[PDB]
Amino acid sequence: LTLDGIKDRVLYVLKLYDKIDPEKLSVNSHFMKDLGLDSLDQVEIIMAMEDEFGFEIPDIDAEKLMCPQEIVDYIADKK
Amino acid sequence: KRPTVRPRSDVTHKQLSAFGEYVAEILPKYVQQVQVSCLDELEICIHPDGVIPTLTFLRDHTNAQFKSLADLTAVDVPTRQNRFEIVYNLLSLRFNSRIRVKTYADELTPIDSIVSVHIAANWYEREVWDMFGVFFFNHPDLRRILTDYGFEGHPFRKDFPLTGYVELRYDDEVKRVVAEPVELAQEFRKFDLNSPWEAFPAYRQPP
Amino acid sequence: SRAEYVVTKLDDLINWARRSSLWPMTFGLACCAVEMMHMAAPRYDMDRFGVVFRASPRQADVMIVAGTLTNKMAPALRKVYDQMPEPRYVVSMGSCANGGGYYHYSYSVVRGCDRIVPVDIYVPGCPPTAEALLYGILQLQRKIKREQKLKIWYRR
Amino acid sequence: TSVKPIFSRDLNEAKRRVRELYRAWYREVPNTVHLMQLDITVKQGRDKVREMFMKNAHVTDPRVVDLLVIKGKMELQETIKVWKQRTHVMRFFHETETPRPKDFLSKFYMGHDP
Amino acid sequence: MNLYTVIFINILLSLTLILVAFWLPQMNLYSEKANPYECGFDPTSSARLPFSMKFFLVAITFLLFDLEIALLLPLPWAIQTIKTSTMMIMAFILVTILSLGLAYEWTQKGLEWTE
Amino acid sequence: TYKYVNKKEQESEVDMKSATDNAARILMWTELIRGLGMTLSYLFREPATINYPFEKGPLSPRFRGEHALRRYPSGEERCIACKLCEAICPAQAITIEAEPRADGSRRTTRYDIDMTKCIYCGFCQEACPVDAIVEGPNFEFSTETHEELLYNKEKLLNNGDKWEAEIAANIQADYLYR
Ligand SMILES: CCCCCCCCCCCCCCCCCC(=O)OC[C@H](COP(=O)(O)OCCN)OC(=O)CCCCCCCCCCCCCCCCC
Ligand code: SF4
Ligand code: SF4
Ligand code: SF4
Repeated sequence: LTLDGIKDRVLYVLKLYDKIDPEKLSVNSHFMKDLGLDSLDQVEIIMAMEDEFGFEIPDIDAEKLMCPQEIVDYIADKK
Repeated sequence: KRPTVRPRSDVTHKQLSAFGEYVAEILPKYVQQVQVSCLDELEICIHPDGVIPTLTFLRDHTNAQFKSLADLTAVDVPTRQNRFEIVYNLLSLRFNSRIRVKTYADELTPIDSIVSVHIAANWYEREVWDMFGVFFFNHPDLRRILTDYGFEGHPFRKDFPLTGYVELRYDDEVKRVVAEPVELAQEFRKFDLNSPWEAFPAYRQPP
Repeated sequence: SRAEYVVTKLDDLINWARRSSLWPMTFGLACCAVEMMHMAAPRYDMDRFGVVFRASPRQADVMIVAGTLTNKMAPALRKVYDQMPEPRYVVSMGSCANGGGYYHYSYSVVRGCDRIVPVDIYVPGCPPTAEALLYGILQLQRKIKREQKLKIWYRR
Repeated sequence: TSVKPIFSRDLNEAKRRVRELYRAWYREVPNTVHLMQLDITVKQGRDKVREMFMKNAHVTDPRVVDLLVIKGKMELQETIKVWKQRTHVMRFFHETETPRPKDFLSKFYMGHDP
Repeated sequence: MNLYTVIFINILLSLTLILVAFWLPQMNLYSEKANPYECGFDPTSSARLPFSMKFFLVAITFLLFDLEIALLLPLPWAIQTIKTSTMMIMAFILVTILSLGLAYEWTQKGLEWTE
Repeated sequence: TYKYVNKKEQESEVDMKSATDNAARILMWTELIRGLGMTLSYLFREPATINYPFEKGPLSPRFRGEHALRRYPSGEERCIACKLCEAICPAQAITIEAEPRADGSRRTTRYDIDMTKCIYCGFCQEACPVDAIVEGPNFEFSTETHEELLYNKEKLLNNGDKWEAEIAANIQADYLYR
């Protein structure tokens, strides 16, 4: 739906994770290579999203949600 | 006739051997190494894929009404690659006879539960899991039964020390009961008691 | 009319009360609880001495550790003791409670209740004859006879 | 090289299960620091969860992973329900175990242990 | 005035006992002692949650029966009246209607507890 | 064979007398009055309570309580450090260290018993081939300290030198039954 405010909330949650360094943070940064993350610190981010927007989402998807833009599109498609 | 030795009757031996032939030729797909002992006891060894069929047949079949699960055990033999010898001792009230069914498992080779057959096995299988580490399938609530709520290890495994790895005490600093590594004031004394002279030549293991 | 003499007599009275009225707690773990019962039985009438089993720790004055203390049970024992109000005494009954006993080298036994709570009196046996547990109760009575708390307060 | 699988026919499905379990623990920690009146924060609990998870990161057999997940779900049940008290939860933190050093030389100064 | 006196004396006796019970003894307070009691282990929840009631209908009925008792209590005076037939008839009607209501409840299984 | 405990009930026959009897039972509380009568009878009986610690509970020579090491009438110790007592002690409570006494005899230096591990089973006194270790009759040996309950050679020897007059007689009584 609203790909602009969605993205604001998403980048906010990202900054709030407090495990990443904002230097390489963007709307298409790669959690693993760019920001230096792994599987579980991505699970945590996607669950922070679940909280923010309240809509519970599977793992079959939270696994492919590998960059903020994919989060934005998944939030937009479901909501 | 002799007063110290134990009176021995072959009639029960014959009965149990005939019934063992019965079971073996009625469940060939699962049965292995039926055998009967000097003391009159029937032991039917099987492949674990046959647990539920065998036990259901022995409970429901007419000439075999073993519908009371007395016990359900395990036996660690670290030598063989499949250590745990799971045992099902059963009882027929209609024939006043008992029988024992055995399978084999491993640390990473679980078997099926029989709570669908004998509800008495819920807690016994929980006990097997807690004590040896054998996992059962389709168990309603498989958790610990006897060990502490945060206990690591399966104590009845021969590889587990009699005294464990931790030890509990109360610490005023934290005001709680805490777990610290074991440290004993007197160490358990291991007595080598096996006589070096063959005692029963009927069980001699040829080299 | 010395205040020290008056305080000694007052302490005698305090201890007489806290002693002739010892309400233990219904806390029995293993076999030794049977001898506890038998010490509650006609032959050895506890109430005859003022002893009364109250089931709430908030009303009890002493707890007899009557049997084996496993690691899964020690937290509850320490909690109950903590919940008993001072003055609170403890009695270890049997060999399981004192030093683990026949299960000393087990992975699921605390080798002594004196690790989890502080113990005033140790009653040996497996099980201790109810007569022996009574001997221990009276030993505790005397230990209380020798508390001398108010004398200490006056000497401070 | 051929064996029977417990649940997962490969390591990826076992990883799916492991992730489900991580989510469950991450969501539960706050409720049990509230209920059990633990004197720790919510961040310490999740760091401890992650550490206990990494403690077995080296595994590659899906059967070991399945059994580890079963044990973790057992513990998560024991914790969601209050069958276990704050004692068993704080056992994880080892607040009293004097931390043995990994320096060869300190291990040399105190005792004969390697 | 004397009733006030006696009742206040009792208030004061009780309060004196409680004062000397809360200020005489030596205390040592800490959380593990002041915590609730649930048979050695920690509570799984608060005791301030809905504790379902299975005799709610019987309690409601008890209210009305208490009122019927309130209406029966003036008999010691109603028997000093000239119109005795009326008092007799009204008391009988009251008690009979009470019993009939109780019987209807009984039969329809109100006095039995929800399970 | 077998018997029924609550199937005695047969087909129902009822009279006016039976109905009235059951009615009186239900209205006058007959069966409860009988329990009242029993409790009353017990009030006028002699209580089984002994006056401890003045009059005490009975016992038998075989009673196995506190341990003691005995001696021969010459004063020499009976123990020879054969170690059956610690070899069988199923609680691993006994601890022994032997050494040739200066006169050359086989005797102990250490003989310790953790009376917090002893289960008071008696195996040690039936294993001792010299009737040295015994389980005496004393049971009134409670303490205020755990350490006091860790006996050594001197404590057991003193107990033996304290109870011999009783241990020996109880043995003399019981040793034919063994
Ligand atoms: C012309 C006449 C006109 C006048 C009209 C009156 C005529 C006379 C009528 C007499 C009626 C008898 C008296 C009524 C009282 C008894 C009421 C009663 O029977 O209750 C019985 C009740 C049920 O018993 P149950 O066996 O379970 O049967 C259940 C039904 N199927 O179970 C009970 O209620 C009893 C169980 C109670 C147990 C508690 C312990 C009792 C202790 C007993 C102590 C006895 C000492 C009494 C002392 C009294 C001194 C004040
Ligand atoms: S000391 Fe003996 S009698 Fe007492 S609880 Fe332990 S085993 Fe049972
Ligand atoms: S009585 Fe039994 S447990 Fe006690 S010291 Fe002798 S052998 Fe050991
Ligand atoms: S069995 Fe008797 S003689 Fe042998 S070591 Fe023990 S006490 Fe000494």
